[PDB]
Amino acid sequence: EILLSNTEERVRTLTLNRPQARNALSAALRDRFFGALADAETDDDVDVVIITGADPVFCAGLDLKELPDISPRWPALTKPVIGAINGAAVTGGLELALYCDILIASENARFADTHARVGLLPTWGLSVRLPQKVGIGLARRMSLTGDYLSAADALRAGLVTEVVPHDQLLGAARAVAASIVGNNQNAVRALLTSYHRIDDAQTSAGLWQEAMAARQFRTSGDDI
Amino acid sequence: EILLSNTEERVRTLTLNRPQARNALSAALRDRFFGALADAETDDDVDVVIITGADPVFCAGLDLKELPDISPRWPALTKPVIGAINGAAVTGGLELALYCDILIASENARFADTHARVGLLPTWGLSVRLPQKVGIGLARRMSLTGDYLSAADALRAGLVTEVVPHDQLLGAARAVAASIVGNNQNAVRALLTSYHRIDDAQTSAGLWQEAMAARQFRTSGDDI
Amino acid sequence: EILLSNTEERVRTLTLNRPQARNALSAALRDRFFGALADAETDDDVDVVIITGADPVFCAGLDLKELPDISPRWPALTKPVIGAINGAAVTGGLELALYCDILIASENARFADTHARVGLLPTWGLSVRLPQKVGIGLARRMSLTGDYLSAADALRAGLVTEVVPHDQLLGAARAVAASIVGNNQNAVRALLTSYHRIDDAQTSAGLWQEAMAARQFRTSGDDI
Amino acid sequence: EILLSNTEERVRTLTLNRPQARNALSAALRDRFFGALADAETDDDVDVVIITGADPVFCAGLDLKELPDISPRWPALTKPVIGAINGAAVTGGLELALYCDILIASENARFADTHARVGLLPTWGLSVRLPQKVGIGLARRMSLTGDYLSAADALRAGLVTEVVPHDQLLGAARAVAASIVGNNQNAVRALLTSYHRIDDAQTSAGLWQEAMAARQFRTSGDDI
Amino acid sequence: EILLSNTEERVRTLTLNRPQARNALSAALRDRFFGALADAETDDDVDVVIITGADPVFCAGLDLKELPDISPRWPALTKPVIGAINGAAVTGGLELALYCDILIASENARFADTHARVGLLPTWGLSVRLPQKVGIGLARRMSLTGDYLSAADALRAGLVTEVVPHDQLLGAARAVAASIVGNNQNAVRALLTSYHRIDDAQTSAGLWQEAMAARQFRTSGDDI
Amino acid sequence: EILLSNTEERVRTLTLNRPQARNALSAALRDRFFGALADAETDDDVDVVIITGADPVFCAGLDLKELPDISPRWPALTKPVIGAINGAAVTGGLELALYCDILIASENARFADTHARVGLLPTWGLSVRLPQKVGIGLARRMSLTGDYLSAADALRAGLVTEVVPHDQLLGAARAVAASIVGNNQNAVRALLTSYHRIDDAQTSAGLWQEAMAARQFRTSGDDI
Ligand SMILES: C[As](C)(=O)[O-]
Ligand SMILES: C[As](C)(=O)[O-]
Ligand SMILES: C[As](C)(=O)[O-]
Ligand SMILES: C[As](C)(=O)[O-]
Ligand SMILES: C[As](C)(=O)[O-]
Ligand SMILES: C[As](C)(=O)[O-]
Ligand SMILES: [Ca+2]
Ligand SMILES: [Ca+2]
Ligand SMILES: [Ca+2]
Ligand SMILES: [Ca+2]
Ligand SMILES: [Ca+2]
Ligand SMILES: [Ca+2]
Ligand SMILES: [Ca+2]
Ligand SMILES: [Ca+2]
Repeated sequence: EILLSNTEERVRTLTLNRPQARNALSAALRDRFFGALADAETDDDVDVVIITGADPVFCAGLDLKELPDISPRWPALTKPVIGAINGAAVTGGLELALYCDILIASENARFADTHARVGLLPTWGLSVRLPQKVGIGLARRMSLTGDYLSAADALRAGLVTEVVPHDQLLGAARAVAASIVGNNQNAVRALLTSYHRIDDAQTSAGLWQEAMAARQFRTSGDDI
Repeated sequence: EILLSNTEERVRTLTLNRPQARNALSAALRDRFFGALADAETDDDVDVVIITGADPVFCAGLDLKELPDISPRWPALTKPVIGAINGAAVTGGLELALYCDILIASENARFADTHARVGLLPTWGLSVRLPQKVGIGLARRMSLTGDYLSAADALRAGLVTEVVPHDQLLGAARAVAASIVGNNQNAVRALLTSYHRIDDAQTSAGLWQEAMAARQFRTSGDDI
Repeated sequence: EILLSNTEERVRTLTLNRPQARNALSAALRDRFFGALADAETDDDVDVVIITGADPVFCAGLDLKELPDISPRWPALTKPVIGAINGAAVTGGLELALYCDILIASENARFADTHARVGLLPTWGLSVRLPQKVGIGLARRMSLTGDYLSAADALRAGLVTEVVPHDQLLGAARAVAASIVGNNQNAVRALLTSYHRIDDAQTSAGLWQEAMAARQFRTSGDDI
Repeated sequence: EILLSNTEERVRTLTLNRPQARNALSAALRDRFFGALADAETDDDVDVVIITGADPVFCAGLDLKELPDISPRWPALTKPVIGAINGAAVTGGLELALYCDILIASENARFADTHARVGLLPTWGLSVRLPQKVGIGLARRMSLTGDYLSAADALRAGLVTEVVPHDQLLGAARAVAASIVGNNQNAVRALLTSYHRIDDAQTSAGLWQEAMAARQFRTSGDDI
Repeated sequence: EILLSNTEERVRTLTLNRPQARNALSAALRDRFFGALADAETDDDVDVVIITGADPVFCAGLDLKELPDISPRWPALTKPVIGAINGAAVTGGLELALYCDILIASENARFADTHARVGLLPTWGLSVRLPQKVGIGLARRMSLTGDYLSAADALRAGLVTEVVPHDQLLGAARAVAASIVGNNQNAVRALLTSYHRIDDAQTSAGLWQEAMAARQFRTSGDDI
Repeated sequence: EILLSNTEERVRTLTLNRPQARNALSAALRDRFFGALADAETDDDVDVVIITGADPVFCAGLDLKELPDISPRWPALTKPVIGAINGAAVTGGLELALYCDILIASENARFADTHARVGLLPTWGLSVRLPQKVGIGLARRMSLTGDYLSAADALRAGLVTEVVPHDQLLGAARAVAASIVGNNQNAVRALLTSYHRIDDAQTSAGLWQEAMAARQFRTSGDDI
């Protein structure tokens, strides 16, 4: 029950479902989520994935209480992942949003990076993909302040493709997924795969640097 | 008559002129267009190029009926190319727009990538330059859906620098070209050349990957 | 008196102060400014730097009258620099703005690149960072025309994070700086340092090309 | 008969067999060779490929008589290709050797790049992979002179891993292939695939530049 | 006693000392070794580090019996590390050798990569640094065969700078370290740091790809 | 007389001629040398350049007595430069050798990097091109020790293509130049230009980092 899954017309929707913990990613939820992404890749009945959260929060981040060296786990996918951001997407949860190919946001969406507030460095690509998707200045402002970015500003900045009234969110994400499903899937997958290969070639160096920064930070922190 | 050309105050305007075929790029029009770009480069009376289409469409893409391994042909230019997008710019036509240094759009402009609809992969840089100029999420949404991007959204996303009423389009493009012509041309050409060299260094890897993806797609398609 | 400095709650504000020369960067002001940035880095009482100009101009650029091979001098910093753009930021002054981590603009702000007007090529990163922060098309339009970009367009394009009424400018910059100061400084500095390392890895090739273009331009200019 | 093929203990040996035309790559031989590489990839009974030529020449290059825009065709492989160089490997034939993962040479081997002699630019990666595998100075010396590199110098320069007496060549290549076959194939293929991905990330930009240089050369040549 | 350490004339020598386990890197030895490298960096009495092993083996690799996700731990150093390779350097031990700035080898030295034999992928940079330091062909031959590279071939290939009689090894390494100590240390450290920054910029993308390949391999292996 | 020049059969030979100062590069000699390279590029009677020194030294480096911020000046050339290394090539002189496309060495040749001995960091590409042309380990050994590399080791390492008896040096360089002159010059220049563009794309980031390291070193040195 901590992860819901639904397959409908070649679209798999994955719903983070720990609303009482604001969909925080416990170890168990991590295992289920990343496992579900991998299963979607290998499932020949799935063309598109939608990820979302049970209201009122998209994902508050990692369950820090429960836990640190937090390795990246988002798998190589050849199928598009649409993030239907229904609420706050914070830190590790902002990183889940940044992994998506396409984002659509409820008016209730908001985005924040609290890594520096809580004294952790990112290891799931925030430091590469946030400046890539909202611009250097805004990424730096977000990360260093830990302030919320509204849905409207996220749209202005290019973080999301659309903002809809809250109750239309999953419909809006399904409509985009249906447009994709209706196109030539050999071409969709080949073109997405290529886009990922073009992007990876540009992000790889950064992701390594991010990893090494996090490691150095953790190690120096063990001067205590 | 399939390509019009006009030189006025050191600005060469090239107009795709097959309006009845929505300015689709036949083999002949390709030869004329790319040939004209090359001639503009070597013509010492030209500082700036404007490309546009006969109404109501900018360019509907390659003439697919007539035709496939479609090699890139846009030449090395040291002079700025302004695209005056007067209508729909689709697929290969969106790639012509993405090659321009600067875009200005009529309110009647719209942009779409139908490669995945029609079962072709891009070979004129769409997969590199679309995410570069409208952002990763929007590029992926466009490519995988094949949906139109409006003139206003194109402006919001950074695809175009300006949107004007339809009848002001060529005037708006000429005004920008005149501002350029009025500056130090040695500096204009040296600075543009450098901008192109800086950009090429970042896009080259991607363009190769795009080419290889297209090739692999074509070859696997010859499992039929 | 040509550079003012003030330290307050772990924020150092540096004010270019030659308003009668529109804060043009003379040799002396360059020495003071870059020297002050370096001192801020080594000063353990400073977490954040704000740069601004005495009204009504942010910085009109280098003092060209007084002067050319103008080497880059902005030092390696591990602390964030917020640019509080109070007025026109032109050419070398636009480059000072482009060096900042975060920009906030008065409604009175405007941005222009007159390098090509005045027959100089950039050597302080404009040709790398302008397309990075406002997009390729707009950067090329700005550089080749030398036209002003308004505060509102700068906000739309992602050049600045915010635009405020003129009298609120320094308050708005101090509020952002205070949010940063209130977070874990070990994390702030480590994350910023990493962001800079990720970015430098992407800009280095471009900056070298910019330098070489400027050099070739200067050398060919000595065919006179 | 223009391409021989043999499968033995999970090793596929492909022999260019037009010895009377010094194994020149006609259109037909190209189709057969590249087709055979692709079939080896998909053949689950093959772990390793050896390529070689019927004596006394490895490959004299493309059949130029018969033919120009010569697109690259070496496919994505996840299996190692050992080149057993039995004689001269010239121009397009040197490029076939440079595509191999591992080279072993007969004492009778020699290598030359005659592209500049014959007025053609490379399109099968010579200009990237020759400096990569023999060093910048030697690559430039080879390409600009068109002089032969001996087997012994090829060994000194790192172009080949070993040089054997002529009659031991295929035995030496089979021994290496047998060592590979005897290791964990899941690991062999995963590690090779990774090596290729690491290398491609470094060569892609170069290969694009090579392609564009060749194109510009061909186009300017059509000023005649 | 599992790691020996000695400081003499501003040179710290670290000796792996589990000769009965062929200096295999247990968890404890890993902690001691990487900890010692970090301490050398911060120790103001040390200019140069020499790493070596108790005879007859340099390092047989990780203690696999004892153990898998084996994260990289070699720290950022601004001081040169000379590897005095006294015997076999295998797999993880070859990676320790590949991390060194400079290698000198006993005649008794040999090098092998058994990752593919033992069904593991590298995570300490072998897949980036082996082709960098011995050339693509030889790296691929080594990795896929798991065959030993002799001291003499290692010298021919550029893996080591020198090969000495066994009893002269540490003297030869101390002589090089003494030459370094005798030069301007501010310059030595600044130049080394720069060399590392130049190299890291080229290896980072590869190291990320290596990490991701290893992860994917481990995850697929958990289909069992 | 400080620079000799000779044109013979489309080969321009430039001889550094301050043998009493071991061909040290004074300001005047720098101006003449770099000026001569530029003139060779524009001279339509020249296909190839040979650089050499009056015996017994190739180039001892910059005239340090006479002088520091030493900017790079080697121009963009589309014609090959062969370095005929007749004696010691030290520091700035090793950098002149590293700029050449092809090197041939007298038995009397030797190479050294004394930057760290004399407390200077390189600004003419040593820190990029030395590891590129002799391998990382040997470059680091050379730079940090300041020890001489013999002609024979230079040949083993790939720094030079050939080593000849002293009296045959210029004949050997002329023979290579004659082979180049005898090939299709349109192809020679196009292929060389491409090789330079492929290489520049890989070295640019490094050269920027080198420049920034040198600058930081000079600036910190002004803590005195
Ligand atoms: C350390 As994390 C998963 O919040 O980037
Ligand atoms: C194959 As096309 C010219 O539409 O990118
Ligand atoms: C030459 As400048 C400091 O205006 O980029
Ligand atoms: C044009 As060719 C196949 O000899 O590189
Ligand atoms: C997994 As390992 C430390 O042998 O590269
Ligand atoms: C500072 As220098 C010309 O010896 O690299
Ligand atoms: Ca299913
Ligand atoms: Ca943007
Ligand atoms: Ca004309
Ligand atoms: Ca203080
Ligand atoms: Ca079979
Ligand atoms: Ca080598
Ligand atoms: Ca001590
Ligand atoms: Ca002449």
